[PDB]
Amino acid sequence: IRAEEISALIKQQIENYESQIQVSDVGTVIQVGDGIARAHGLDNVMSGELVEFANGVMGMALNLEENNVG
Amino acid sequence: NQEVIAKRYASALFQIALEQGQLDRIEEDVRAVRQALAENGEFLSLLSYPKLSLDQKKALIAEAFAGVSTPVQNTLLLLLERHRFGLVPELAEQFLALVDDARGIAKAVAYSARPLTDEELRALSDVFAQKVGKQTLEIENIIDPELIGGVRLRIGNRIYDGSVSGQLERIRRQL
Amino acid sequence: TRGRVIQVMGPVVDVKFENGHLPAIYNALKIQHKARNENEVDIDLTLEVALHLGDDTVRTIAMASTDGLIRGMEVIDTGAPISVPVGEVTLGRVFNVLGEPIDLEGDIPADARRDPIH
Repeated sequence: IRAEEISALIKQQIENYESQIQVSDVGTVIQVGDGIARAHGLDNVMSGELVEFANGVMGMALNLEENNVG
Repeated sequence: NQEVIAKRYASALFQIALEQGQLDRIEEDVRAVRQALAENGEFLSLLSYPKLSLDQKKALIAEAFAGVSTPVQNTLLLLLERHRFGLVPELAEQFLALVDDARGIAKAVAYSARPLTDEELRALSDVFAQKVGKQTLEIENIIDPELIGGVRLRIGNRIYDGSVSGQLERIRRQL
Repeated sequence: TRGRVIQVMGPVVDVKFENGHLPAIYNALKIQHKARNENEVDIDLTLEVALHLGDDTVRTIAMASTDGLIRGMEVIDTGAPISVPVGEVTLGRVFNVLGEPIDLEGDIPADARRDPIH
């Protein structure tokens, strides 16, 4: 009985934050170091693609691993 | 490598539920958490999102996972602080395995060409309860009509077959 | 905008700042800690940010020895890399890594020009 209202609460939270996720062509950085950035996001990025940071520095997406982009 | 860590966390929560004497409520709301996270899989991807801070995710759990008991909510927040929120359904399955080990309830899956009557299910439970050593036992029944005239019952990782492979056994023996 | 020490692993100290207030790479971080009791040691370090780890965690390099560090000491963000005094002031003087006089001829006043290393 309580599983239905817990499901309703988590579905309401997903419906609230689904506008704020917007992860298709944008990504947020997890790790920065030594000229390498692993970024959460960028679901549609290609392998060997020009990608651009917030301050205007370009980058090349080589590793398209599962939960981040190297 | 996730099931051993889920067994670790579930054994801790199981010892808490036994020392508080509230095993049934912890079992009930762990079943509720498992059903709620199996209903929607976007919640783990929401709580893996980096722009949400840790306190906001804790507020999401405290507002969303409400009505569950206090050790369950503390376990979920402890998993959130340790970046181990991906193994909450594994925690729920290992914890319900420990609860069914405590109560003596065994899980069995029977494959029969006809849907079995309830007296036959009670008879199978009374037969295999002495076989596996447990007090009582549960049967889940799926038809699977490729089977012809028999039952194929599986308790854990042991299969008790008497449905079709008698004919496969004899044609393997003739050839 | 303070951060606390997570790990002390030889010359390498991991520091966790608050969310959104991480220091940039190569910035100097300072630990001025006064010993609260007889079970602690007065420590005075300059940490240099080398990497950014996952959850608001910064991996730093210590310019001096890390012995006596406690997991939880407050770390001060300078907002800039290791600023070294330059000019006619530096002629005839022996300096540290951090731009401080080793010899006993004095110290360089705070109004002097200091340029970044990087």
